[PDB]
Amino acid sequence: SKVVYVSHDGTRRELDVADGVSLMQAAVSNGIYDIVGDCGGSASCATCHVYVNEAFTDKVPAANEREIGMLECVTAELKPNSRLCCQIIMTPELDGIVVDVPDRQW
Ligand code: FES
Repeated sequence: SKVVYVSHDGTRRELDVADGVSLMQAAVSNGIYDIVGDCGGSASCATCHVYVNEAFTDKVPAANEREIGMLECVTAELKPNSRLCCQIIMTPELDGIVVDVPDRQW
């Protein structure tokens, strides 16, 4: 799947994430996950605070109730379609997904 990561400084990094892989898995491989995953990707923290283009949020597997509670624990401003990276599974059909990462993810 074509995955685009929009950093805070504006630098964009695009990777290929295979089916069943989490945007978090491909990030650690392209040097993008340097967000110090607290739960280590076990979906138990809010360090993976990112913004998924509202166009893939209602398409990729609806975030689980564990993310909603961790989403209220983020350090930056939440968005109506705000999402995390360790609870989303990429797929070829959803290729073109745009992920927006802020300057405050803690
Ligand atoms: S990396 Fe910990 S909740 Fe996503």
